[PDB]
Amino acid sequence: KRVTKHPSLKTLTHKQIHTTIFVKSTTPYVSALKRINKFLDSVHKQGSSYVAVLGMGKAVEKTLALGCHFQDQKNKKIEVYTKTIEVLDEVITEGSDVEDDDKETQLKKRAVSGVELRIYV
Amino acid sequence: VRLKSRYILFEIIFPPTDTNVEESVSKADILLSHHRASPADVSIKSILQEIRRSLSLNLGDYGSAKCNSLLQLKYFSNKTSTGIIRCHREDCDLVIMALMLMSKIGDVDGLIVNPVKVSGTIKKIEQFAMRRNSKILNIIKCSQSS
Amino acid sequence: MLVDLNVPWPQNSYADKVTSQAVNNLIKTLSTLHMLGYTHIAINFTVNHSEKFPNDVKLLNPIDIKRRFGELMDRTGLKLYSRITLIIDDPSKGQSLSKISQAFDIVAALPISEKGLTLSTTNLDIDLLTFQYGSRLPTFLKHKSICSCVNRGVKLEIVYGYALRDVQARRQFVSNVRSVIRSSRSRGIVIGSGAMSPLECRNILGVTSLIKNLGLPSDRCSKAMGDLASLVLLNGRLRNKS
Amino acid sequence: INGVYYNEISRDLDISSSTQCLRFLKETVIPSLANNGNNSTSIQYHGISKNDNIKKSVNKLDKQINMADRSLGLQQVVCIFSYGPHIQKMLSILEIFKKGYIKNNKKIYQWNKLTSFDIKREGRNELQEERLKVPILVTLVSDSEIIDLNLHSFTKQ
Amino acid sequence: GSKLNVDQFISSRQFEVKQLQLAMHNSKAASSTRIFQALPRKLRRRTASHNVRRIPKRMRNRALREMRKSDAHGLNAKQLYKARMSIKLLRLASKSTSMKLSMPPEVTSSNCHVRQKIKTLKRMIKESSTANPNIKLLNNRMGSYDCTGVNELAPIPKGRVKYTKRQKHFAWLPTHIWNAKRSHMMKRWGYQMVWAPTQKCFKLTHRLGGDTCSSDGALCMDSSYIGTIIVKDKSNDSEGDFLKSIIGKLTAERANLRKYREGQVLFQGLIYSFNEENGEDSTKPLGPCDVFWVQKDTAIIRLHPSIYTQVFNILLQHKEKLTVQDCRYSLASVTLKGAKALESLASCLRSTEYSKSFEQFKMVSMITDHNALPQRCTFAFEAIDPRHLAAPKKLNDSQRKTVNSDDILSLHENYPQDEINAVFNELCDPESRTQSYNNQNTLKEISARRYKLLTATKTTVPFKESDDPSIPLVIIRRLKTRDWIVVLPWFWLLPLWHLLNRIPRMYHIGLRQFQQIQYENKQLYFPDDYPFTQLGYIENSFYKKEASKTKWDRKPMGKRINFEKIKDIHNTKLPAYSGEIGDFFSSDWRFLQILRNGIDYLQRNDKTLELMDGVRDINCVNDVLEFCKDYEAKTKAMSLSIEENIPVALCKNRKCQFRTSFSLTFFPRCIIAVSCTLLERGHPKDNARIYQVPEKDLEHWLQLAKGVYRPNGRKDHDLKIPLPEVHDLIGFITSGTYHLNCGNGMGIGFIDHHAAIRQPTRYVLIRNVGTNTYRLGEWSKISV
RNA sequence: CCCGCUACGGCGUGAGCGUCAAGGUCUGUUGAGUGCAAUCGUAGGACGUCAUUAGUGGCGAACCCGAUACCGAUUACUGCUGCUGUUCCAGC
RNA sequence: GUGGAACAGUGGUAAUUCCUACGAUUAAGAAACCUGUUUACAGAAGGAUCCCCACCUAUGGGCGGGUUAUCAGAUAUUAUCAGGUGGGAAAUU
Repeated sequence: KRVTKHPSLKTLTHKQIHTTIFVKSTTPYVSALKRINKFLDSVHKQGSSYVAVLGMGKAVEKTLALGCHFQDQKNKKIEVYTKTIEVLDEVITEGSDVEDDDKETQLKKRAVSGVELRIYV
Repeated sequence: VRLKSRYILFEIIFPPTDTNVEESVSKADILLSHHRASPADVSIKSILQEIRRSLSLNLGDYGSAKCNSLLQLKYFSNKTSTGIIRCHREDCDLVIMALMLMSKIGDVDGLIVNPVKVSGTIKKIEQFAMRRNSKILNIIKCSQSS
Repeated sequence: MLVDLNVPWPQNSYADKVTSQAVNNLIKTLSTLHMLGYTHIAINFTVNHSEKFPNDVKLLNPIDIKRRFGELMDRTGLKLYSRITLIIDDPSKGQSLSKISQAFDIVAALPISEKGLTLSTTNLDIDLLTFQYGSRLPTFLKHKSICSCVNRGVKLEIVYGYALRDVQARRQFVSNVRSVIRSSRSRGIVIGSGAMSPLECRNILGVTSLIKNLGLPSDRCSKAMGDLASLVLLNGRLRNKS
Repeated sequence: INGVYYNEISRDLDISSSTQCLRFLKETVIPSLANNGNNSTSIQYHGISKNDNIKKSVNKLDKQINMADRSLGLQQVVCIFSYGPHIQKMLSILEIFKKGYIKNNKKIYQWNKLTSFDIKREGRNELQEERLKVPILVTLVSDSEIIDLNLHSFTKQ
Repeated sequence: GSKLNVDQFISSRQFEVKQLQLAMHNSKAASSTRIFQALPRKLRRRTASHNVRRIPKRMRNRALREMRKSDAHGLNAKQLYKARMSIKLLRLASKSTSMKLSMPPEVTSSNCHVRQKIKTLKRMIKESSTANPNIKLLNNRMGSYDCTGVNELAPIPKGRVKYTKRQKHFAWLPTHIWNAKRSHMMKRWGYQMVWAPTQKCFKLTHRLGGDTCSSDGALCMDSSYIGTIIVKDKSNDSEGDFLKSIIGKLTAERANLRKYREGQVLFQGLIYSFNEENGEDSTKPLGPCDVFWVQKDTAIIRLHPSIYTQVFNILLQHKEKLTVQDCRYSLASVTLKGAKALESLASCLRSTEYSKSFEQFKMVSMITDHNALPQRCTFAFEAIDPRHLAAPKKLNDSQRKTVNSDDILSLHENYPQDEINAVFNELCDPESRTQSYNNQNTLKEISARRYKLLTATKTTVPFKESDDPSIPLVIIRRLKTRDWIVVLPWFWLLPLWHLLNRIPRMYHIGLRQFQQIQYENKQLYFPDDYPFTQLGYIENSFYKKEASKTKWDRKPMGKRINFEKIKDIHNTKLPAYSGEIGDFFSSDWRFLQILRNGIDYLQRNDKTLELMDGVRDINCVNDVLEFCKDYEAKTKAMSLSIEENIPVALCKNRKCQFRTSFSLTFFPRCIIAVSCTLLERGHPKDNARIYQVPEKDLEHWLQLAKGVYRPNGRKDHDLKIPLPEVHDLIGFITSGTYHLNCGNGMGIGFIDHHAAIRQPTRYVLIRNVGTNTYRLGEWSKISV
């Protein structure tokens, strides 16, 4: 059965967008270190307390590896929160020969547990 | 119109030559044992007079003539023993090789000079020095907390 | 990441026992090497070719990386390799390579003789060739003996630690190193720090400037210090393991 | 994998063996972060592997939040823990359990902790030895707001 | 040298860091710079030294004090009347368009006289003074009219009397002068659309309008060039029988879904031009298309302007029962893109009635997200003229700080079809858009109303159901291009458009920037990334070939790259051939299809293919290549306009089963669209060659994909790369730009489907222009 | 301005909104973006010009160089291209 | 009037010749320098198969309790890296 997915809700203000990284599964480690270090350099200009690191699914483990790096080697105070994430998925329900993407699309919700990780200055 | 002169950051490191005294094996502990202190008679003019004598006795006269065109010490403080030497982009090789062969000061011997950062601007060298000292404070704080 | 492969062991003969001051001096100078910043450490030991080799298996190496340096390996965050430079002058009391290559890792030689250079390029499957930069040039370097040996795989080594010894030795040092540079065709040049004291160690920026002003370009110097050094390390490692 | 280290101390562990590392987390890591002697807490330990059934583990968590005696005045804390790629499954068995609890007009007070193992491996290069840092999730859940455990290093949720 | 304590060390080093930071800040403060340089680089004004009004008001006092510290012509008897003629014409034109009446056609054409214009504008005022009838009297003060052409194409619009001969050859956007002050435009089609912003906005539009998460802004594109037609069935008042048939004739059975009838969502897809003369049907790939429906029967179709002229000609060919509606100067849309585009768009508009669509759009405007919403989001309502506000203000309710998918599904369940489709019926009909201009006021009038509110009573102008121009407003989602497009009448667009970027986080888009947005989202673009279609092939090949040939013959000898003498290109270098594959310039699909049919003829002739040695006996590669060079030398004398050479395969693979005389090029070759990402070092460029992985060297490229490098520690590709043969080519990258959202190189290529089913793995190598290196990558299928 | 305590103006949170002020900041910075002002060094291959004793050597420049971006005009130099004017030399 | 050589004036256009590789960090932004690998997900959200014990029925099977093995596109790799860096004039205002 053919089914496709969509990304998640990101309700963000003017100040939340420049201090939050969303870690993918294809995100490299040292790339994430450089981006969160640039966020720690720019958070004084943004003027907020923490830098947020959010992950869901396969990235979560290596997302936690980010919290395993800056807590010990750079003495940063981190906060770990476990959240739920709703994801809408378009699925095909059987009811000529048409193209595979041109079928009946029905929305179905699917919940995934994820990790938010706040890093202080 | 402007001039393209390069700046060189150097740091004075004292090797702990103590044959009868034991040693502790750690990272930030040996950073403490090498980054101890500068001695009393260290100033801008003393380092300049020593490096000009090393430039004379090591590299000669006409090489010293090429090096001493813009050979100045722009910023130096004895509390941290880090200094910035202005030079040309062509004779930067000659200035770094003169910094390498620095053997001793006329008052205090037993020291090495570490050239760390070279750039054509001093503002990015200061930004690199603040980040490097921040990493030193990170290593010190990691060994101090545990 | 950098490789420094020319730190000497304070002992010349097996009859002489290493004192407690020399071990502490070696610990101080290797900690000074880690202080300025180096990844690989391959400490060297001098063996004369006129010396009679012992018929032992686990006693060929008086270095003992495991019992002494095994703590500093865990604490500091580095590693140690063992290597031997062979002071070979005449073909007598020798021709044994199948036993000394298995215990140690990197096999180097020090020819000071005219026929010694030929027997080193001919019948010695060694890693590095070292010349005495302290003393005078042996006879003359030519392209014929060097180019036939560099193309085989053996690299020529320059010791920038021998330059910080005396004032008069610096002139003979430059006269030897520039001859090695013009004879080497700027390809097989591996450089190493021959420091016996912690007061004679330098960093990459000064040594690169030194080798740049002595006559090697900036591409070949840094490319050598990375690639050729870490290649001859696995050359010794595959001569050990395989 | 050449060796597993915890808190820069040499340990005899295997990452492919789940039982030994879960017993090492149960016996060594949790007494190193929480002390049950000097207070009146009833701590129920549970570890989660990636082969565990979600419904059965939630039903096991449905009995550990009401296991100790209610007359003795003991506050009941469930210490759930995992390490590495099993943690995600833990998260499901975490949050679905929360989905099994907030519908009855009640609350879970939650404390999170992130520590790590450091494992050594040989690289694709022989002389290059690689370090990998494996994360550990430790979550203490309870129905009480204030717990007398030494939980200053945790994260209130 | 003496050992010190730990606390004294960290205190001294922290004091040194603080001293260096204070010294850097003191040097930055002692550097003699103006407060004019204190502005950001986007807002820096060169003329701010002349007049102070460009500077912010907080900073203008310091600008005045530092500016104080730092410190009717000769005209003959004829040119005076020549200057007064224009001033009198402007005054009479202002009074005529302002008082009561519309524009005469003789002033619009502007090709006879100016004294007749003066006499006509004098006569209309006298006829309004002496009599009430015989007057084409308007409905407003501002000179707005109804440029709607029923059953025919819309002519050249009237516009303004002063700027009339400037509209003689090419027409204008409604925001022409506004965009002209702030952007670079190019004259390509009959309009003059923007091409690129004046300030550099490559990475800026890439980060704010792109698919990146850090997109704190809004990007607006003037898309008035996209032409729409409205079709309605005049034959029957009941269900639409001929509408489904004409949709199935204009498009394939790909956009004629029952789902698109029920859920009425707009769909963008591929249209192909049909031609049925007598018993024969010839189908050619035409281009892009946007189809939208109103519940069963009426349809708006919008697409590219030359394709719009061609579709309008084909639709006017068969116009027997249904009534067509051309809308070139009465309806246009603008495109918003980003994360805060919905917030700025809801900031620009206000409500005139409590309805459901306002509640849906205001909840959509707060989530700051695009793809979490469903496929159908087509909202429509009645709103106020945005000249009432004239200030950057946002309106947001309390809402208890909660955003979930349950409310999104609740808005998905309840959709107000009746009012939204009534707004659609208002915008399709010419009578309702004419009735919309019944209360349009001048800026003087709205300033007077704002002064009346400031005198009586807040920064607003209230709504009146009797004497305020309630407009129809439609905001819809466009799916594959990931952007929100909002459509509105022609003269209403500018009061909406001027208030948009006065929100301080909203910038404008150029056509090169729109190409960058389509390149970032793995999407496609018609003038550049569509080479298969007729017009795309003609325009792209002709313009890029002539431009590159003019640049190549323009450069002197020995400074440019020399395409004639390049050694070591392929293994076993073929005789009478020393250059690169095809012409060195823009994509030679003719060369590719002749070489593909040559390799197909070699495979049909024998089980293997030989390497080397009126049409000569084809037995190897160079006999095909000499025929290619001869056909290129023949088509350099006479241009080719007969047929196409490369269609797509994605419509052919599903149903037609991609099935393929002394023939070398009669039956064309079909392609699928791919997007290949670089795994090796390097970046692609435009017109890049796309080759197969060799089957003898497949394990070497698999080892390079896993890992192989020198023992230093960093990646190595300075190795003996094995060169494959010439005939291993499978495609062309048209758009090559370094992809910043991935950190690697992206190339949009088009590969053969038979070649795609040849290899079991998706590993395909790329080669640049005039560069002899080969770079492996992996492709993903583009279903556009 | 909404929630809880208290009730004469009060107090605690929302990483909520609107107005006002502040020489607190502007790498909020641009398919180069510095601000005591970076725009590098070297090796190999391809092409062009000029000089050779065996075949190789030298050169790819002159003017000049950002600091918000755009475009017009002017000035400094090399090469190509079209036109015009002058001088010299012949085919009859 | 023509062809060649030289000079002068104006109009138009171009300028690192192009490509390739290398240039220290668990202290992960030190070849001089900048940007990027941030719209988080393996239909692993009551996941699938399987072990032991007890129950009911029998031609299939299901439930409860306990520890826990296998699996998540190239059976692999969590810790690397890519691209660019001066112009007609940027000088003149």
